[PDB]
Amino acid sequence: KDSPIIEANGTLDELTSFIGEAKHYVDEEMKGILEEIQNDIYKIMGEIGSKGKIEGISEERIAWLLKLILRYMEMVNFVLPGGTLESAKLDVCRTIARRALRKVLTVTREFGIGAEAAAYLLALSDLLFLLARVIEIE
Amino acid sequence: KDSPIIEANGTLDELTSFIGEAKHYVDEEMKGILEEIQNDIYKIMGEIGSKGKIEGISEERIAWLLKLILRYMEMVNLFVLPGGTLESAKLDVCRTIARRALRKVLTVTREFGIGAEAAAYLLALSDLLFLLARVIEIE
Amino acid sequence: KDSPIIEANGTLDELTSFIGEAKHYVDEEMKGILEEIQNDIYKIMGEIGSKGKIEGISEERIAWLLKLILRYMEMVNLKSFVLPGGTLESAKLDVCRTIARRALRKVLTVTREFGIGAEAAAYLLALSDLLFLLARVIEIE
Amino acid sequence: KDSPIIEANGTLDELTSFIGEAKHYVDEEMKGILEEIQNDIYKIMGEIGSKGKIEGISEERIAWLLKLILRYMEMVNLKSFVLPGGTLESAKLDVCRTIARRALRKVLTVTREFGIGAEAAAYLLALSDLLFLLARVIEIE
Amino acid sequence: KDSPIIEANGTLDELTSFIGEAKHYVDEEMKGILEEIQNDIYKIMGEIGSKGKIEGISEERIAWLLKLILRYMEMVNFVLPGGTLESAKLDVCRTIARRALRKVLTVTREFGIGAEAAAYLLALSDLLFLLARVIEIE
Amino acid sequence: KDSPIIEANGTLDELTSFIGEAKHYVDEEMKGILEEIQNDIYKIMGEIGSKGKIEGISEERIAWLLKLILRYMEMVNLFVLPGGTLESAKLDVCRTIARRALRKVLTVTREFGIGAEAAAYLLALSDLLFLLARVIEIE
Amino acid sequence: KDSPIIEANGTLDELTSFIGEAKHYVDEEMKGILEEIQNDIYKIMGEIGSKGKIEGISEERIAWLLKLILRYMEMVNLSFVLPGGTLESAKLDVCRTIARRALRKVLTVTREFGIGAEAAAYLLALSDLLFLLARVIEIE
Amino acid sequence: KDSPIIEANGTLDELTSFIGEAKHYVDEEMKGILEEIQNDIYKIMGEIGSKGKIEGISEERIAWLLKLILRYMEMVNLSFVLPGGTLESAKLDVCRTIARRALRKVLTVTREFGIGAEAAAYLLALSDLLFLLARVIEIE
Amino acid sequence: KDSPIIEANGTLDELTSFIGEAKHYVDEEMKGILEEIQNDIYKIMGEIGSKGKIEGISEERIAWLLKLILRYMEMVNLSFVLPGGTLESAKLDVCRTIARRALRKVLTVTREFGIGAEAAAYLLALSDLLFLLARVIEIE
Amino acid sequence: PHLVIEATANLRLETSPGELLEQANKALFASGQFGEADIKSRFVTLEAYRQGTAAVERAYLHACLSILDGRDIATRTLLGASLCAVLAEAVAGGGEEGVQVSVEVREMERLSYAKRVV
Amino acid sequence: PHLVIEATANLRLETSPGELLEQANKALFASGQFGEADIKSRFVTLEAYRQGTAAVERAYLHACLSILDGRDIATRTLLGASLCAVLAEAVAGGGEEGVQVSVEVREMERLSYAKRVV
Amino acid sequence: PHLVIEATANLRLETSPGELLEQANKALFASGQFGEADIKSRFVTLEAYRQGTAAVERAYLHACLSILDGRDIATRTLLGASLCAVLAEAVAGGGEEGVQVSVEVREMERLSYAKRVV
Amino acid sequence: PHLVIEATANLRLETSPGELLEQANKALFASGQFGEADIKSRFVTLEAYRQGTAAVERAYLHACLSILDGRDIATRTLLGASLCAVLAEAVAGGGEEGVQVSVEVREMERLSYAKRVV
Amino acid sequence: PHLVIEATANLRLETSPGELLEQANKALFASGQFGEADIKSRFVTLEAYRQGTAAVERAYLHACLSILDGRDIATRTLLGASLCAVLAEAVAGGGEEGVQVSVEVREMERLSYAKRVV
Amino acid sequence: PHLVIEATANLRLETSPGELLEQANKALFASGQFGEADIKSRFVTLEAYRQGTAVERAYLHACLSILDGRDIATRTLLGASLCAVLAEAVAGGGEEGVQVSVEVREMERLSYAKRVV
Repeated sequence: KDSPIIEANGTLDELTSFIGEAKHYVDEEMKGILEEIQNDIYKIMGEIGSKGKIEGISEERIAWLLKLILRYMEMVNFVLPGGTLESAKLDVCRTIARRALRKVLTVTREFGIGAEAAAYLLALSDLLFLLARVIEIE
Repeated sequence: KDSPIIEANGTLDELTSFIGEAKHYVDEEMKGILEEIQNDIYKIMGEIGSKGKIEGISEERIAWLLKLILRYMEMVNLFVLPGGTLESAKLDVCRTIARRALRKVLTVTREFGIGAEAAAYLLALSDLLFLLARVIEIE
Repeated sequence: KDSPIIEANGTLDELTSFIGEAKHYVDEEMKGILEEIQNDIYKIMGEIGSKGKIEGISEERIAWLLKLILRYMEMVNLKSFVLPGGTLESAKLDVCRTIARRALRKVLTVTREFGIGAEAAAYLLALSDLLFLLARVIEIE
Repeated sequence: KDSPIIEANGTLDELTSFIGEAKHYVDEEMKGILEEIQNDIYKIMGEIGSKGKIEGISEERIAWLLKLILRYMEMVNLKSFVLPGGTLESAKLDVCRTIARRALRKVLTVTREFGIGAEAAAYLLALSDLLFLLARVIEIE
Repeated sequence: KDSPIIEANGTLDELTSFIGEAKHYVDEEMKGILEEIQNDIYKIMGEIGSKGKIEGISEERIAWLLKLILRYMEMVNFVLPGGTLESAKLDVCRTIARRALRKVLTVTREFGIGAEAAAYLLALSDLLFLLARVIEIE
Repeated sequence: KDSPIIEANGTLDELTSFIGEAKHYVDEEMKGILEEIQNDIYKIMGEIGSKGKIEGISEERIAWLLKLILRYMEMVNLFVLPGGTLESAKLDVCRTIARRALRKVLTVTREFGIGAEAAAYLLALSDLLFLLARVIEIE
Repeated sequence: KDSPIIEANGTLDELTSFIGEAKHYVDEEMKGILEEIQNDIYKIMGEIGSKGKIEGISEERIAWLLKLILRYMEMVNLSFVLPGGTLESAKLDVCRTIARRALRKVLTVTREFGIGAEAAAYLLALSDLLFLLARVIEIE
Repeated sequence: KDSPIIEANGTLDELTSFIGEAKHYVDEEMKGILEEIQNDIYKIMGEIGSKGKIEGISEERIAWLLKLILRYMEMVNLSFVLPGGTLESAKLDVCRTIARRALRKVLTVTREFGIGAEAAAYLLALSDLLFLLARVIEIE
Repeated sequence: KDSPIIEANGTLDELTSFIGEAKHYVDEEMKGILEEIQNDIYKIMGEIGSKGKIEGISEERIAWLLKLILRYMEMVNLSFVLPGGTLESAKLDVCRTIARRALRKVLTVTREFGIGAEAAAYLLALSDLLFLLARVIEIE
Repeated sequence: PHLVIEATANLRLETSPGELLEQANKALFASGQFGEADIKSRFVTLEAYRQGTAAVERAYLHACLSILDGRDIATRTLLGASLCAVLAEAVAGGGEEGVQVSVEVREMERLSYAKRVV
Repeated sequence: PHLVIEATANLRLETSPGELLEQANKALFASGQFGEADIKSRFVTLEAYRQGTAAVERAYLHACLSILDGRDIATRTLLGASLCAVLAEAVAGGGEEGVQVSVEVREMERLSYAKRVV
Repeated sequence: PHLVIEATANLRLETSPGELLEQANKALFASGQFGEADIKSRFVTLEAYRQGTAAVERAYLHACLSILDGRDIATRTLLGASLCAVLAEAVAGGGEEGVQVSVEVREMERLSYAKRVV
Repeated sequence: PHLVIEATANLRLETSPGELLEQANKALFASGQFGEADIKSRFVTLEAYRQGTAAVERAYLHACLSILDGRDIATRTLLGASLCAVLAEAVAGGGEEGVQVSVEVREMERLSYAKRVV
Repeated sequence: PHLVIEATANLRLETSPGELLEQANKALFASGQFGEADIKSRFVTLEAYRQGTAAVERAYLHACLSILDGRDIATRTLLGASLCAVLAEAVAGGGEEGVQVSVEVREMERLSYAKRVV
Repeated sequence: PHLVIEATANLRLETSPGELLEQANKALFASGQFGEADIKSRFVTLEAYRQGTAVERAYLHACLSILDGRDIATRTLLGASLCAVLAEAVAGGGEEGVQVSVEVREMERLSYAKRVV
């Protein structure tokens, strides 16, 4: 396939692997949230690898992300990354999500596809930041 | 001292460091396998950094990887999310970084005509890491 | 707004996150060293993101890194190349070292295209050397 | 949205229109053959305009064209090059054949740039051969 | 003159010649409409060849085309081109109008002139389609 | 097998086919003239397709075209809309396609340095086709 | 009148002139072989200058070169030697190097125009034969 | 110090060296002619190396070459012949081919810098004269 | 298998062949010098053809060339002369020009691949020594 | 597509704004570029307005058509011309001189455009 | 940024336009791309409106978000999606069928943008 | 060109909207970029509006100038600055703090722009 | 051109390999891309053959057409389709399931190709 | 994919040719690049064969794997290495020296490739 | 390199297939491009064959497979050598002349696997 497509799929796969690694340090609610995020990232990878031939995520996934972002923003009032080990894992996941966002943005500029995927990745990075801060507070 | 050479060597160093991190969560057999893999990756790093002047891995390393792949495929029922357990999650991360190193070495091969055996080794290593993660999940 | 700037900032964020993850496996002195390193990396990211409009790290930070490097070379005696990760704590620092090398490459691209961040690149190189030394020190201990 | 795609679809529409114009000068068998050809060309236009996301013609269409080509080659015996348009009906088919060659060139450009339409180009080549044979058959009859 | 200008003028000449050929198979009102269209094309040809120095068609020509289009859509409710020979002639004219539209669009992109000419050619292709369908229905 | 060569040959084939289609609406003299024109286009197509290796038309063909052109200007009062009659409309279509073929042959001449006489023949042919259409309209 | 065509023709003319110079130091059979080679090079020159319009050498010329090469390999047994053991073999060594230069020029022409593959094969076989002839002269 | 300038000067030096080698196989008149040719080539080399700053050859040198060419054409009647009918004529054939190579280099210099048209004309006339001299030696 | 590498090796082979041709006109001392030069050129050819994988000449070869250059400069007193005062010196003049051509090719290789600086220095010193040897033969 | 029609309070129309919007929607749908239910038109009356600097009573009618990107300048120009013809035909008069009628066709970014059906 | 929300007169909202604008402003501020006081939102009710050509009662809700240029398509798409989700949540119903909700994100030229505080 | 001035209901102006539009039109004509009768200005009052998320009463004044393409960034910036100066001088007060006044100069596509005089 | 047809031993053909090669040669000559005597075809039966890893008995028919370079993808695809149709129409059966028929069209380098008649 | 294995008549194999083909098919399927039923393998014994010019009788084993294009050099090299390892493991001996085992991986053009199932 | 010689059953050769393979291997080794033991040649007789659509014919075809990295001059010379060697070995066959052809194709060097047991 195309070099940007392969790079974006590889980076999204790496993000999924890191999220799967980090989901073993959180509680049940956050573990379920991270598993749903992993399923969404698989859907995004499918639609990116198919070059848009296969439909990707729907808008209600981004709506769900934004609802979680608001719910965790009302619980969060400058710190170094990794106040605890669990929050450090999510900080690493957030940085890798931003890297995947950069790759998907390159794909979007090249081929005109994946704008919703890029929006999902941006909201996911915001949610990961919020979750790390929530664990630090708790 | 070319940019693709530096990038590929750095990514292979990343892969070696991540494999060294992950080898502390596996049993003795897998730990020995991962140490052998680390030695092979160092050999690949040397031959890439020397721009092909230093000989790299031999074909019996790829044969050893393929034998391990067949052995572990004999016991793997081959869709799950990555990281069913933490130990398999570490190997999934190593697998994705192996794919990244494979991409970098493929760029080096396309531009300089060297490292086809290294790229084949990295592909087989990614397959083996996937199989090992699934084996740990099953066990 | 430039792609090299975004890549360098993202990779430096990755380095900071990995250092923050690894600082929970070391003792108090090394943890303080790593927190100071994280603060320096934040200062470097401010520099890079401003594209030179905001001042970055000072030379006494690189001097501090060099002092640590010599102090730990006084304790490290290696006879041959060793596989990374003889212990889990040293493996974490080896991962941090490799990501520091990646961030150094990104900052070198930024410097080569914009003429800024030479001191940041020197800091990243010294940080890679210090991370290698710290991993070997943990392995020895 | 691409210039070669628009050009190829326009030329295929032109070929379909010319075939529809020429089908009013032939007998019932040839008129049915030309209507089937028009349907196949519309299927090709859909495939090209979708840029491969919509399936196009099947292999049995090309097989049908080849069978017709063999059947009409069994009835055509030429000894030298002849002027196009010995009769008005054969002149229509000669014009259709030349426009089929133009559409083949456009589809070949599309195939070279996007990797799609090899079967469409094969169909257009076989269609050019069949149109030549049909014109010669009309001249003979 | 430049090569895109020469190509656009040649294709417009082809369209005019084909319309003149097809106007001998239609009735009196459509023949008069096609003669008016031929005069409009000649104004378009002049303004294209002059590279914008000579004024072209006015907006009331496009208004007249749109009035005809609405009138004939009032009479038209997938078919292969050329249900009859008369409609096949107009289908050929429509395809050549599409080709002329492509050439004029290239001219407009490269030199900033001929937007009204391109709009006229688009409306002309629509009207030719409608006229072919009307002839088929009648 | 170059793109401009293939395109020019295709357009010349189109012109020949349209001339052969239009020759069935004219009288005997014009039909014979159009047949000789088709033969000249065959020679032009061979010359262009062979990259100039095969000899094309001679200068007496262009002289014959010019003699016809003057003969028909002697009886033409020389703007009007194309297609005053169906027969003249056919020749107007042939004239426009001859101009298109002239453009393609001019391109071929610009890259390859061949076909100047063919381009001159096509220009004279377009002038003659215009004159013949006007003659049909007058008659 | 392309630059690579002119360069290849000039280098082939150089090779012909050097072969004509060197043919005055060899015996009768080698002199006749060299005159035949000069005629073949002239045919190659015509073919290249015409850009393929005029036919060049035939395959039986390359077959003749290969037969000579086999015949002289039957008489040559080498280890490494320096060029020019004698003056006569030095002339043929110079001819061999200029044949390699002409081969490079004809290869450029072939890569840019699709013509002269058989001419390049002839030049390669000619360089091999010149090497063999120089070694034969040294041995004798 | 441009690459085409250095190439042209090197090729002209090579031509001078080959002419100096070949002048030891001809008689006194041709030897004097070749020495004058060498001096003219040195003037051309100075002019090209200075990149037009130093004046080169005059038009009376080309006139002298043309007079020699006419004189020797009065004595030459040819059909096609292979280069090097005699060793002395083969030397001049080699000189002629190297003169044409130098002409190509000087033509490249002229196309890229606008200098050396008279030098290129001199080299063309020199190649014609060398051909004529080789044929004259062959006839004699 | 790069174009500049092939061109440089071909030109070095040309230089070796011409040196081997010219070594049959000099005395025993110069003949031994030229044979050593040919061996050094073969080492240079191996180094260039390997693209630096195989080591080439050492610095003591260039030192030996410079010592010879100084020795022969102690015996040479020049004004301007034309190449080829004698046939023996004309051979060395041709060798010097071909050495400069090989130097140009090796310089192109060095600019494009970063290898062969010592080879280029050796070729420059070799051209100087060939000039000196030609003048020495003319004086003697 | 979105169509906003701006009219001054002193402008007199042959038909009411409802019929004007019906005519505009029919003209837009006749182009074939839009779905029937996707054409959303709206009419706005301007109560505070001045045209130019002279002390002359004037009326003007402006419409902005917003469409998604990806259409050619020929299509955009034809849409503008059709809308302008409909609007000019709908104008009865207003002010002390002629009424200026203008139509804008502007493209919305299709990539960031959000759409839901409730 | 500037937010303009357009609703037909027959559209029924779960909350009044004030609460709708509060929710929209909170959603915009949650993105982190804007200052708190720079978010300016406004609600407009349309009295003369037509959707499509069919004789079916219809309602629609359209919002246009104007932001200064320099933000990526990911940010623009996320802003549009957030606004569309808020608006769809705010819609109670209207017309005889489903209500179409659409959001435009358009970029204003930052270089020529004038801003002053009195 | 087209100028739309949007003001919140709580905003107090030194002069009435008519004089505000007169001053804006004079400022636009003073640039020399437009014909006198081509300058069409309109004033809109907003009744449903929110600024930010804080519970503080605010007022804002926004204007959008739409011009055809082909003018440089210097001309666009000067037009925006002139409009912003006029609007700021026109503001008397409103809300509990300072009034934010902003002007956007957006650029119309001239090639597809339709214009007619009835 | 060179045509090699490879068939497994368990494959049953409607006609013998001689008539199969006659049909293939006629199909190749019907394209007009080759001289009559230049078409060289050959049929090979495979005695040792595996298809896949399952235990089900299978048969397959493969052909490789080798032509000189310089022909377009349209010609190559048409030749492949002609050969595939001719081969599929000649298969009576074989194995316990359907027979897979495949045709490759590969280009031979024209410059290095040597040919002569003895 | 198509696999052709060529062995000299004097070559001795540890297992039967059918077992070798089954092992090769398993090795190819283990790569994951091919469907199970699409892997077609065949074994050919050579009766007339020469290796080199020396008067020493030898043995060799060559395999050619033909796959459709679109796969990277890493995949091609891994497939070749897998096949070579399997073949070398299958070799028992032959001749008076070592047996040379070689594997080619060549690409078939996908656009002109024809495939039917009967 | 790999050399496959395909001959029809009705073709008559001056020498045996083994001697033809010997001559072909000698011709290939004389080029200096290959190692001695790397030249592997094989002769195949065709029992089911057709040439053209008309007459008994015989043809002799050879395919030389070499690793990539050699120039068109070397490839053409190898093809010409093989064609000459094959032509000298043809005695006759059929009722017309025997067409002898040699095709030289390049194998990809990077993906080529080679082992010695």
